[PDB]
Amino acid sequence: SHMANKREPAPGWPIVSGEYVVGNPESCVGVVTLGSHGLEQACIDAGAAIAGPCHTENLGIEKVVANYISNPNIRFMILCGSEVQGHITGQCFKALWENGIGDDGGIIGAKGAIPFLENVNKEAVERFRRQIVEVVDLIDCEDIGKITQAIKECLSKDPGAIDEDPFIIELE
Repeated sequence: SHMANKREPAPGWPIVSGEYVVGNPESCVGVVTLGSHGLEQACIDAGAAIAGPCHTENLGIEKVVANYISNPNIRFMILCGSEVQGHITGQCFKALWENGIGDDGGIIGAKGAIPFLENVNKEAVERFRRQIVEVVDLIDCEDIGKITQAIKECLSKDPGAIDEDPFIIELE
């Protein structure tokens, strides 16, 4: 029963190049599709701000964190698609949000092979953790019908942008 407040993303958003499709930049929902193919367009059509795969539990996670915190409008992350064996990227991303990172850049509680953030610092991680108000765990789910329902549920709960400027973290 509300009109959610909105902010301008960083100029050029998404600034970090990668494998994703861009949607409505004022959408409050981002979607990570892990190891699956073919889910991205449907997520954008459902209303996502951005949707794309995430293969590695280091660089992959950094590019997602960097492109979400440069857009204050994004308040939800949906994790869906097949888990990556060895990388276990979905579990690593959940652990980042739940626990943060160590002094060494290691994701606390992560089960993947190389869960280290070399470029994304403690301040950027804490911005990610207060900007994203909820992580929706649909890990290993490839039902586009369920995933789109999750997207619309988030959109109906839009709490508006975080009241901070875009956060710019430089990657490699």
